[PDB]
Amino acid sequence: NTLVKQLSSKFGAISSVLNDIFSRLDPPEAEVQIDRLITGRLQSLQTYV
Amino acid sequence: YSVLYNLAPFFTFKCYGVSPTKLNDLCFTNVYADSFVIRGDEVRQIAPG
Repeated sequence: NTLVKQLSSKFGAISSVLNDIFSRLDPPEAEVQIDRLITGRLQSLQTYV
Repeated sequence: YSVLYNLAPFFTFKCYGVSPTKLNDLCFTNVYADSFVIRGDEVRQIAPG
């Protein structure tokens, strides 16, 4: 349940939905936002493991 | 937003939180416009924080 609920964290990004980020901004900021999101989710996965 | 380059472009045009590059496909709840006249030096003063 904690692993599922961790998906709703912005991790310093504008939003927690990748599609909104890709359809709202221009790539150069999109890569850094999704990189922050991916790093946070990978850290959560490693902790769970 | 496509029909805006009828007026001398070369216009300080800065978008915060969104990229205006062909991204007019976003639906907004209610859009507000505030217009006035300032000086050239104080243009940079118009920004968050």
